[PDB]
Amino acid sequence: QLRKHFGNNTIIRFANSSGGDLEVTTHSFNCGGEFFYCNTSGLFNSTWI
Amino acid sequence: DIQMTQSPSTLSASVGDRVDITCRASQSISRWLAWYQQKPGKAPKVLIYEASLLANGVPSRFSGHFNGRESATDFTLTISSLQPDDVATYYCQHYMADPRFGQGTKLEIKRTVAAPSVFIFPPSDEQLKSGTASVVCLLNNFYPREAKVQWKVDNALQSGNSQESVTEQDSKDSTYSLSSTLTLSKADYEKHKVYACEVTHQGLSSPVTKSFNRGEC
Amino acid sequence: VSTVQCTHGIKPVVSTQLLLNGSLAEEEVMIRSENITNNAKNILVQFNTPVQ
Amino acid sequence: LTRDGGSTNSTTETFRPGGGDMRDNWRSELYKYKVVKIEPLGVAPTRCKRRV
Amino acid sequence: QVQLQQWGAGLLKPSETLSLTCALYGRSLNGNYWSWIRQSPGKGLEWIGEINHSGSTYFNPSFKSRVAMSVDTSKSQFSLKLNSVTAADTGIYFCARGKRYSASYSNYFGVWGQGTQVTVSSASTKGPSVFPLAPSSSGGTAALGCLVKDYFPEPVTVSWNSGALTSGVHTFPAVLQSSGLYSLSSVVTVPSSSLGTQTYICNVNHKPSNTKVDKKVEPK
Ligand SMILES: *[C@@H]1O[C@H](CO)[C@@H](O[C@@H]2O[C@H](CO)[C@@H](O[C@@H]3O[C@H](CO[C@H]4O[C@H](CO[C@H]5O[C@H](CO)[C@@H](O)[C@H](O)[C@@H]5O)[C@@H](O)[C@H](O[C@H]5O[C@H](CO)[C@@H](O)[C@H](O)[C@@H]5O)[C@@H]4O)[C@@H](O)[C@H](O[C@H]4O[C@H](CO)[C@@H](O)[C@H](O)[C@@H]4O)[C@@H]3O)[C@H](O)[C@H]2NC(C)=O)[C@H](O)[C@H]1NC(C)=O
Ligand SMILES: *[C@@H]1O[C@H](CO)[C@@H](O[C@@H]2O[C@H](CO)[C@@H](O[C@@H]3O[C@H](CO[C@H]4O[C@H](CO)[C@@H](O)[C@H](O)[C@@H]4O)[C@@H](O)[C@H](O[C@H]4O[C@H](CO)[C@@H](O)[C@H](O)[C@@H]4O)[C@@H]3O)[C@H](O)[C@H]2NC(C)=O)[C@H](O)[C@H]1NC(C)=O
Ligand SMILES: *[C@@H]1O[C@H](CO)[C@@H](O[C@@H]2O[C@H](CO)[C@@H](O[C@@H]3O[C@H](CO)[C@@H](O)[C@H](O)[C@@H]3O)[C@H](O)[C@H]2NC(C)=O)[C@H](O)[C@H]1NC(C)=O
Ligand SMILES: *[C@@H]1O[C@H](CO)[C@@H](O[C@@H]2O[C@H](CO)[C@@H](O[C@@H]3O[C@H](CO)[C@@H](O)[C@H](O)[C@@H]3O)[C@H](O)[C@H]2NC(C)=O)[C@H](O)[C@H]1NC(C)=O
Ligand SMILES: *[C@@H]1O[C@H](CO)[C@@H](O[C@@H]2O[C@H](CO)[C@@H](O[C@@H]3O[C@H](CO)[C@@H](O)[C@H](O)[C@@H]3O)[C@H](O)[C@H]2NC(C)=O)[C@H](O)[C@H]1NC(C)=O
Ligand SMILES: *[C@@H]1O[C@H](CO)[C@@H](O)[C@H](O)[C@H]1NC(C)=O
Repeated sequence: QLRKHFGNNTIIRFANSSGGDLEVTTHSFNCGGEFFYCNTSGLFNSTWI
Repeated sequence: DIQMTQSPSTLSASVGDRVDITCRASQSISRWLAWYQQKPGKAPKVLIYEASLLANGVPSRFSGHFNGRESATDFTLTISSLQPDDVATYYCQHYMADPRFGQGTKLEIKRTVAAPSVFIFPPSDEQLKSGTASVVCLLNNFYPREAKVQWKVDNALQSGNSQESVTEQDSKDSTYSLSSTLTLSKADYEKHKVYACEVTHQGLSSPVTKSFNRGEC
Repeated sequence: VSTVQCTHGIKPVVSTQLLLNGSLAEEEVMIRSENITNNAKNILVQFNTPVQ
Repeated sequence: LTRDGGSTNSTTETFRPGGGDMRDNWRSELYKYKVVKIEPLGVAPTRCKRRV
Repeated sequence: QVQLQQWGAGLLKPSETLSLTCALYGRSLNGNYWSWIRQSPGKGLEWIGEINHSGSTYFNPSFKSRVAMSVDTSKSQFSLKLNSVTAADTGIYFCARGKRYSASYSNYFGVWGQGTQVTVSSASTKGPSVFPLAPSSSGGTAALGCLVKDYFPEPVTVSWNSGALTSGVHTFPAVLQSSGLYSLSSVVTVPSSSLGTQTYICNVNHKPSNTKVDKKVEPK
């Protein structure tokens, strides 16, 4: 889908969140009554051609 | 408009030290900031943009930090291990609106003391024929910069009729060079028998004279 | 267009980077932006399948 | 997602997980819904007369 | 590969118009704004304004009353004009690449030209005298060099043996003399053995007068 908006030959890539507070840089969600901040850097580093 | 304040204004550290420079916007810039290195006498070069991303070709020791939130005002550039080449002037700049630079911060490197090798240049006759007969006396590759030079003609103390210039801090070894020129008319030069420069420094044990006597080659 | 007197049930989830337990897109991944040449505006991406 | 604004080579785009404002956790549902006020009174011509 | 070069007037008298040309290499102007920035030691850096391949512009408010910019997409060029110059317009001027069109918050300057120095004064050009600086014989491993004197405006430039000699050179920043004209020296540390083999030439150039000199040092 992003290829449609930005054009077919664009070398699209992901990267993790840059830096700053834990609350803005991470997944910041509640499970079961407990508050989790999780390091999503494992997901966002693919590159595409 | 939105204006940038840097701190500190001047900085020094030794090789292998961490160094931190800070920049503050006069009001919130969401993350639209960049940092530049300027060598003396050259165009600036970008290091960091969006407060935190590296430009291509930047050595990975450079880095940016800020609180990340969309209302930020306070930004930091951290040189995580300083090297002899990092001797330069550093500017932040926002691009929230019209681009405004901060006033710049200068970084000079701290090293061991090293005494000036002193050299004197007896004028070419082509220099004497100017009618402004002049002698150059020179301190090479020394540290710290805080040397001083005196001139003494017929060993009598000169004033005003001599002038100095000082290099950048050398990127290869953090030393400096300083030159002084004795200025005379050819008439005053042709009065006097002896031209002497004398050099004062922290790395010297005692002041060093070098001299030229009219009639020497 | 259809008129209705009430919405479907909407659940007040809270999270940052990924959207959780919300409604999936009908046929394909859909991507939405206010004005896509503006870097200050987030792209919202809605999936067709979940990812567990 | 947020797309970073490099003054860079134009062949590439880098996307980062955006953090985002709290609203987007349910703006992802309220995209389909609009609210309107009825204007039930209206006038139009025709050929009739009130009797007098 | 992507770069720019720039040139134009070096000396201006008060109330004249500055004009500077900037030329790209290795790309077209499309997809980016382009800007001029200037440096002066009393102010640090100032952004003047911006232009694009369409020739539309936007200007820093304090300059909009005196500035103009133009583009020539056929030559890969753009240019700056600044009316009614005063001594306060003295400085170094750089053209630089601005924001990219498809990213509305990207105005940080990735590539810069070599820059050009503008002096705004009534005083006339003068080309340098060049004097060789012979060694003395700390002695035995002394120094030799050249003194460049009474020229205006800056810059002069100095190099050794047609740029073939480089290591152990220093060249001093300029001195404002009693004449109001500039002077400086370039110098190199020498073993007295080298004096028996190298013909020590300083090249000296004063680009504002276009004076070019090759001058030999004498082993007195
Ligand atoms: C998608 O969204 C984007 C973002 O909104 C949008 O881009 C804007 O487009 C409009 C035109 O439609 C631009 O408006 C023109 O801007 C000229 C200069 O603007 C200055 O002020 C801007 C707005 O205010 C901010 O800045 C002021 C201080 O200036 C501050 O106090 C405010 O709080 C506020 O934060 C500002 O954004 C702008 O900064 C941009 O430009 C500089 C230079 O390129 C760059 O450094 C920044 O990074 C940023 O890109 C700048 O500071 C202005 O001259 C022009 O004037 C109009 O009026 C005159 C007559 O008076 C007319 O002759 C002329 O034709 C104009 O009509 C006008 O105001 C706006 O600047 C864009 N914003 C950005 C961030 O780029 C896209 O258009 C949207 N896309 C679509 C398809 O809709
Ligand atoms: C997005 O993705 C990137 C890439 O993975 C992540 O970047 C990594 O971030 C971590 C956390 O900041 C980095 O790890 C830290 O590195 C610091 C710098 O190390 C150098 O300097 C020190 C001090 O001079 C030397 O000791 C060291 O040898 C290096 O020369 C360290 O100071 C940190 O130390 C802390 O952690 C260690 C863990 O063992 C402890 O021993 C210490 O006591 C201390 O607590 C730490 O090591 C990592 O280097 C980065 N990687 C890269 C390649 O840059 C981003 O973090 C990520 N973003 C998010 C939000 O996750
Ligand atoms: C979020 O997760 C990332 C994982 O990528 C954390 O960053 C660092 O990731 C690198 C790999 O990219 C890890 O490398 C290892 O470092 C040790 C350092 O001594 C070295 O011995 C190993 O050979 C290897 O290089 C690194 O451990 C990891 N750093 C940390 C502190 O875990 C990132 O730190 C996480 N985010 C936050 C906010 O901590
Ligand atoms: C995206 O993130 C992953 C995980 O953080 C990165 O994967 C790691 O990439 C390196 C370099 O390509 C791999 O090679 C080498 O492995 C050996 C043995 O572990 C190690 O000694 C070397 O230092 C080096 O890391 C590494 O195996 C790989 N790790 C895993 C767990 O697969 C990846 O590089 C990131 N970037 C991209 C573009 O994918
Ligand atoms: C979502 O879909 C709608 C259409 O269903 C897209 O609407 C777009 O509306 C703009 C309005 O500015 C059109 O762009 C330009 O408008 C000016 C006049 O204002 C005109 O002179 C230009 O020639 C140009 O038409 C645009 O054509 C129209 N359609 C498209 C394909 O964008 C909207 O942009 C879509 N948004 C996203 C994020 O997909
Ligand atoms: C991009 O790819 C789509 C799907 O094949 C096609 O419809 C479109 O014409 C392509 N555009 C370009 C410029 O390649």
